[PDB]
Amino acid sequence: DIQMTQSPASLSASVGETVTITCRASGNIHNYLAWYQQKQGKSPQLLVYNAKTLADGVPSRFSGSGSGTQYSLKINSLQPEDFGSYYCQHFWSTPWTFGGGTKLEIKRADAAPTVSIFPPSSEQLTSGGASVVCFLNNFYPKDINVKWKIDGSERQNGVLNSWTDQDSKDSTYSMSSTLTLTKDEYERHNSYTCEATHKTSTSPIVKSFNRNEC
Amino acid sequence: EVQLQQSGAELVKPGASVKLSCTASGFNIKDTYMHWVKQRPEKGLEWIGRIDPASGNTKYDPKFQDKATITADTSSNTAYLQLSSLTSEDTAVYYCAGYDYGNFDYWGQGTTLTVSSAETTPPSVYPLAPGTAALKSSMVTLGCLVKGYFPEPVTVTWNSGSLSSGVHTFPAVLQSDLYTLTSSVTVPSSTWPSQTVTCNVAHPASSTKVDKKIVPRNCGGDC
Amino acid sequence: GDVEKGKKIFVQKCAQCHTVEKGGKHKTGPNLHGLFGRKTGQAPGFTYTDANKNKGITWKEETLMEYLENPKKYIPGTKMIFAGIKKKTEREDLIAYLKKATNE
Ligand SMILES: [Zn+2]
Repeated sequence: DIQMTQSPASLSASVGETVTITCRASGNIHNYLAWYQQKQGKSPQLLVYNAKTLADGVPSRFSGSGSGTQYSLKINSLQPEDFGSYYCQHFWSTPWTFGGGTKLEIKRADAAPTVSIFPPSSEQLTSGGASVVCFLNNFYPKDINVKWKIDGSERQNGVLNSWTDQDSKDSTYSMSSTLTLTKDEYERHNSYTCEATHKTSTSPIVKSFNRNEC
Repeated sequence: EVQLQQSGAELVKPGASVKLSCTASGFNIKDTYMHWVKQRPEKGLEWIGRIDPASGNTKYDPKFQDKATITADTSSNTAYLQLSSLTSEDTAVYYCAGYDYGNFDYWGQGTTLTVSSAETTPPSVYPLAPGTAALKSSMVTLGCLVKGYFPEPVTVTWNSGSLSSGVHTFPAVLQSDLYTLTSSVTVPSSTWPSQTVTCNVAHPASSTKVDKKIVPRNCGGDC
Repeated sequence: GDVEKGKKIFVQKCAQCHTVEKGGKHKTGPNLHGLFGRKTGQAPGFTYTDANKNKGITWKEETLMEYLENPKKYIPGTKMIFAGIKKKTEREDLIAYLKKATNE
């Protein structure tokens, strides 16, 4: 079995730039390498086959090259419609494996997330549940880590994280982290904290509230 | 006109099996290889295997050999994928595609499979109101937490859609057989709470329509 | 199959009438570069019989396996004079060689 190692997993670029995606096979695949493009929410589409032959309907700004175990997909002067994901796949032997993919995203200036914390609503508390919510909005780049602390102790159980795709208007990313506990446990603790660590600073952005303090 | 029409979305219980179909037109499935590819939400493509309908010969990625079975009824121009002993790990989109070594390469629209023990359940919509401290900045962030529903989808808007800028509606996440989703909206502190802000959430599957007005909560005032 | 064993077979039983490299010249039979994925009778520059020309098949592991076992049975009227390769493993190895050689 031959495995494809595709890099980079994520690629930040701008319209008008030229970019290169690479795929390394764990064994020689003798030019039997295809490239597929997948636009957000759509089915994959063949872009290049046999390492260098552009597929039907594919614009000449795309090109592929390589041989043996090393291959590349080059996009010249990126267009707005090119942003999305790309995957290589070899056809040399079973199984015909896909590389891990490359997500081509829009480059913009770094920005720290705007963090907002919310204690459980009285409505949810009446129902017997207690969800603490933290929004980490409009940050760039996309990598981010959140940590919940209850009375200074890290809490993993009951966390539900979700991330938006790159924002259509400002090219930033956002994340929602909800910590759910029972009303009973919620009342057994005082401070609830969510900490955001983003590349914009080594200092985490910490938001918190005291259940009993008002 | 080549076309690959896949079966509709499926909701099955864990431990059960399911069979997805891929009907071709504009070409005969005997002319190429019919493949099945899995893709989990926001993850990569996983080649399950393929079948050569002309020779019945099937190939698989070892990781799927005990999970999937690819077949083809050349007498109906349809290929199939059968998945057994379903677990939450099988929840994904499954694509069929017809192609071999050349320019002939066509993919279906994909089929979404959800494996869950859940029953249709309406969401609970909770308001996310800011405390006093978070209210005295240029902008203020409000939100709505949509919890415990099944199945997808749930839609969210703010002020019947008039509040479109500054909103972040997060992808629903399935946890312990119930979905949770949230949405935030950021508006100028001069507009709330003086003027109203309400999240409109709808869950078709349960005939649910909730209009949750965000009002100042204990420990967060000005209006 | 075994590409190495396949090369020896080709060298011995096919080379008299076929070349596999890019730009390879046509001999009694057509150059085979680009074979995989190509329909029957499509090597540019070669004049095939109508039988080979209209077989309407794409060359790949399964088709070549059947063809190489008994060419005239697979393509009646073919002007390729070859009785066939009976042993399955020999066809596999030869086919593996063809896959490599005709695409590099
Ligand atoms: Zn505590």
